Amino acid sequence: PFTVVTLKSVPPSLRGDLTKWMQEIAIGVYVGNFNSRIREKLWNRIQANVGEGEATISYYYRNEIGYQFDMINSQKSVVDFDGIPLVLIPNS
Amino acid sequence: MPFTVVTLKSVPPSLRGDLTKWMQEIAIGVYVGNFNSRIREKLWNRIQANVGEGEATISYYYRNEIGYQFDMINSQKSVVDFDGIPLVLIPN
Amino acid sequence: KNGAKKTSLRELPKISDRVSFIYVEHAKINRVDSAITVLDSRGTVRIPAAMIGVLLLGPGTDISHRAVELIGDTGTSMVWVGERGVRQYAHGRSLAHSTKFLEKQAKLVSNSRLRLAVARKMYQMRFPDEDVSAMTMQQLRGREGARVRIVNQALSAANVALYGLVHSIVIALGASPGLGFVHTGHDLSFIYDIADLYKAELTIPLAFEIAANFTKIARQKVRDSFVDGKLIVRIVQDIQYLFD
Amino acid sequence: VSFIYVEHAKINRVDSAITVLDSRGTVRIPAAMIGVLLLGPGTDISHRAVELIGDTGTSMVWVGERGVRQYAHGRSLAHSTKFLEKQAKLVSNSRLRLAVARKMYQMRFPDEDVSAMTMQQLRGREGARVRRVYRLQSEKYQVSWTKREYNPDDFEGGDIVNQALSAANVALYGLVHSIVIALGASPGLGFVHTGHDLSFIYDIADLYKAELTIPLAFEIAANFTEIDDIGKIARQKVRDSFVDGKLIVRIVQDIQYLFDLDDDEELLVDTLSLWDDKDMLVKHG
Amino acid sequence: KNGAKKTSLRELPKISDRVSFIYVEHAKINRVDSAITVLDSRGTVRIPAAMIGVLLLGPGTDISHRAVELIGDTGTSMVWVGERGVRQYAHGRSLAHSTKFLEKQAKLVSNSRLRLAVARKMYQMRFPDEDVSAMTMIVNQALSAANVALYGLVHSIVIALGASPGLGFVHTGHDLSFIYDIADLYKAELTIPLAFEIAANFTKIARQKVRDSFVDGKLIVRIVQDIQYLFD
Amino acid sequence: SFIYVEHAKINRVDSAITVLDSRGTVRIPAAMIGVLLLGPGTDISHRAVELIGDTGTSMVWVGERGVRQYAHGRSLAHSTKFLEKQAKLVSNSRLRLAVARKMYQMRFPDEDVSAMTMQQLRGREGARVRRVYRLQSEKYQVSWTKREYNPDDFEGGDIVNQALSAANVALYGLVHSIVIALGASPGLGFVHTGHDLSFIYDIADLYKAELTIPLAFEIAANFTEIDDIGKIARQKVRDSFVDGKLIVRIVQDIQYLFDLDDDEELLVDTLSLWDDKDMLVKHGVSYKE
DNA sequence: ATTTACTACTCGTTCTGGTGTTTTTGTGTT
DNA sequence: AAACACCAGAACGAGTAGTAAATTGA
Repeated sequence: PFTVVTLKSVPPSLRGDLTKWMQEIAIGVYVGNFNSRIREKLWNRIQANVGEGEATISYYYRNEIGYQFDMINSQKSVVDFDGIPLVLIPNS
Repeated sequence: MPFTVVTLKSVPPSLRGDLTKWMQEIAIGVYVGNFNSRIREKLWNRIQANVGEGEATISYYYRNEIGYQFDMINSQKSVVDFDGIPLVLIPN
Repeated sequence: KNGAKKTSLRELPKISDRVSFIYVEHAKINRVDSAITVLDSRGTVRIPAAMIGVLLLGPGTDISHRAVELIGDTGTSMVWVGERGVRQYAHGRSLAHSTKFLEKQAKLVSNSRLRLAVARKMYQMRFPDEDVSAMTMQQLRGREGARVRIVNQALSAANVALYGLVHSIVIALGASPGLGFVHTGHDLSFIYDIADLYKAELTIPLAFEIAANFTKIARQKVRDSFVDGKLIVRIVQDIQYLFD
Repeated sequence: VSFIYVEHAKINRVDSAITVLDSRGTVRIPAAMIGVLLLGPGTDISHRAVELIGDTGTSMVWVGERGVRQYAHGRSLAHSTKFLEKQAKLVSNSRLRLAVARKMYQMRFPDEDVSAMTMQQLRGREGARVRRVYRLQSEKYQVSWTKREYNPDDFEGGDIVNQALSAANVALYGLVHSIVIALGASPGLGFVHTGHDLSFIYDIADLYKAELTIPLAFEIAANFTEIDDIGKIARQKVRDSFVDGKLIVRIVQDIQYLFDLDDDEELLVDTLSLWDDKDMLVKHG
Repeated sequence: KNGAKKTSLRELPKISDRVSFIYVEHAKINRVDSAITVLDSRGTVRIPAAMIGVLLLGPGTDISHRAVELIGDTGTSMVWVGERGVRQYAHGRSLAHSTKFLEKQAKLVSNSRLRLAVARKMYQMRFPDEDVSAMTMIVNQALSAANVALYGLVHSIVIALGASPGLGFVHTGHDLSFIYDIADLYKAELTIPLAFEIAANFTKIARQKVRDSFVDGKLIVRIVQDIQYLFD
Repeated sequence: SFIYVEHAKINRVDSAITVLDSRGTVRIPAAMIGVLLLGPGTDISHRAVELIGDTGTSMVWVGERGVRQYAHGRSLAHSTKFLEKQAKLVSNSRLRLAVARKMYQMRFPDEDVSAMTMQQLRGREGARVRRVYRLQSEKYQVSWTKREYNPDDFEGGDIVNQALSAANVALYGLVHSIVIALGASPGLGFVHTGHDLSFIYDIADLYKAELTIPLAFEIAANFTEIDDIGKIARQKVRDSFVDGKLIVRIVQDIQYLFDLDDDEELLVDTLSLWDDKDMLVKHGVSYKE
């Protein structure tokens, strides 16, 4: 399906790699349409070549709202309001 | 009922929290939402106007030979027609 | 300008293409940067409003005039709940620039024979089939009574979400919660009527399942039931059939 | 009944009473004295309170500044529908729908009498009267005036008068909507006005237009210029006119006089205003 | 480390779930930050080389060892096209570790009876109907453009399975005989009609035309199934 | 007939190419190349590819001293003689025995093997292999017990298990290069099959017993774990390759396992027109410095 | 000849806290 | 009492330009 990636504070050996299975439409925003196994392998190729930075992925699906997404090492979070995923922003 | 993603940079805070009524925030300047064509063809004429000097980009799910379309406002990244396919550019 | 703008109708999605409902407790809603907000101990949140049909507000909750101003301006609704049940149905605008449904609803309910015909339609829709109904005046009272005859928690919760989503679709079509064909004597008659058609097939099964499985927990089953059943469309169908 | 207005406050609840914190101080009001509760800007109502209001038939209407706008609402007064069903009856049957149309066209023509004329001659007489009063007030305030030409989108693309005329008429619509919905009636079930969701309210408003609003617009246009925010000051003038409450007691009557609801069952309005300090069974300080 | 990592096999998309081709001219190609970059006056473009099946490298272009090392490692194919026609090919890896289609191809082509079998089944599957079977032994620009894109796409498909372009039932006497044969099928149906529709011009466009043609025709799975059921 | 290029640039001039290194611009017409290997630090034009395609010259993209393969081109004169003689041959369960026997005998010169069965030959193959393994081990006093080919994890491993692997991979790469350069195919195998590089494993098993195991043992004897054994292995093999004596007996074995007469043999002649310590300049190359 | 890790230095964007105001963008008998 | 426009500065990350070190991930 449709997939969108976001990278922050990553080595330059990922911002040029990911440009093969995707495109750079803005600064830190990588867009791509492809299927599930590719997606689920990229999401591990990216989990380890990231270091101290943080990233995010979001893909089309079929749920009550219409999508899902995952987060790694972000100051945000993701909470479920009785079946639906909603972002969070904790306190100091 | 395609998938829609919007990016916003350097805009008034009266467009960074309004768009959080339709859409949802996963990171900074990154707004993702699922909905149909009539809504977004209005949201785009709503964001062309009350953006100011900043930049914004949209990319939606579609059915072309690659799998998506996009457009831009006031961004230096141009857009070229590579004989049927849209590819982002970065001039000098 | 000194602010953002209010929504329109062609920037708004129908209720056929929306989420169903959200819950909120021990928080306090507000407005910020032209948006909505929620704030518990765990931390801030935000809330899309043009992609929901109902809010639910539980204990310890607070809310401010400038939020209501916004939510209502989409087509969403507000409902205050608690340990005793639903309360204080609130709502704003309606996503219908024409009033045909209300006109015909009144044309019907004014007369009494048409009222009776439609009530019989609904009496036979309440039951598993068509020929199972009964052509009587009040023996159907005992019929419904016998049909009714750590579980009331789920009973309520489901009933609450049901009432709310009904209220929403009703005001978004253009009907009136007062012009009811049964239950009359209040302002929520059409609602208390339209909701009993599905209370049976929805509330009790999962309520008993839960109450058996003792060791919130209901609101996932409720939403899965909605998504499967396709209430949000079957109800519109029932209504266009009931008023024609 | 009693009506009330709250603003710049923070509500909460006591055993069976209300508390309204503010700058001046706090107040207390057992809920069986309120009736309607017109909230307003700068107000954070609680949950533990609402569940009391609901349990007393009290109403509540999130409004702007003195009913110049309506933003939401809850369950109507005492959870009743008398007005609603007796409106549906009168509008459904096409024999009664004229007994309450040529009846309302009468209360605004006091001298003449029309019980025979029909739905097409009224229109042409109404129009002429309005064209007359407009020119009257025009030549009064020494202004140029030809007709009501405008465009809805390009609001800021016309003369200076039409602007304020529209704005004031809209604030009037707002207050009328508020009170109507607070009673239990319905906006769309209209007699002269058809289809639109807010027709009955245009029908009501047409009673009050020509004595409150154009004598406002023409002044607002003479004593002001193009470099201003006339659309703001019209709202504020009507807000200042709505303070006393000499239009919330006329509306209940102009309603109960159409539907023919009897005298014994009528409603008695009382536009209260808190901090008068002359009340009974009301703690204070 | 000292660089990025190479592409695996499960991280790649099949040749059917991909774009078909991309053109290039008067530019310079290179590797930058572990990517494929294309430089020119208009600016600087980057290429998704794993969502593509072939490049075409027109005049004036230059390319470096460390760029082909990366392209090849995906499944894409390089082809140096030119006004005179096609010129030499290139390919790094095959998206398959089975070697079955090639085994059967060798088995079949070794002998001659069932070679002539497919040789005449070519005339069968080529011309409109079966009743026409005979089992008895300003436009050139767009024509060659379509023929070029087709040759390259055929090369990609062939190598994407394990097959060889050298084992040609007809057109033999070279190493690109098999793909010449396979391309002879779809040439007439596709090449010439659009070729004339363009040669009637009054003002490149061939690329949009052939792209839409393939998109509507499902050429990828067409050729895949043809080869499957022609060797089975 | 062969060539190696690196740290250079190329272009076309009037049926000849024009390299560009630091010192000067060598030059050579489009008749003496034949095969052509390309190494790092090369960017190549379009009019040059035009020629290398329009003349029959091959074109390849290889690592440092062909220790790895990266891409292909067409083949010398575009022939398939090796491909045809390989396919016609492998598609026969009977004729696909004599060439295998030959390959088996090239590693057993003292005894004849044109009587034994395939299943019985692998036993003696493994015997000889373990023998050379233990022999090199006892020679270099290295603790050797057995081989471990894990194609997933290189980390744990063993220093010899790590160096012999990389040396064998470099050998695979050079064999791949030469094979594709001739015209053959690496999948149409005889001993190994089921994967696309089986003929490679087989035709490299010949040289694996004399070129990479002694190297690996001399590497493991006097080195440490902290060093990049995987970097020094391919470097040693690159050095060993610089000579060019192993590019010659491969082509001579290809023409011999398919039974090609002498009048079909070809001239395998390496070339090095650019040196930093010796003088090698003659016979037609017109340095246009 | 090409390409990568690593460094230091600009430049720009974003975050956050005190002030002074306004309660809010406005067909409807043209 | 609640929520916007505005301004001041403080903190953190993206981008360019030179240096040394290899030809690669097995």
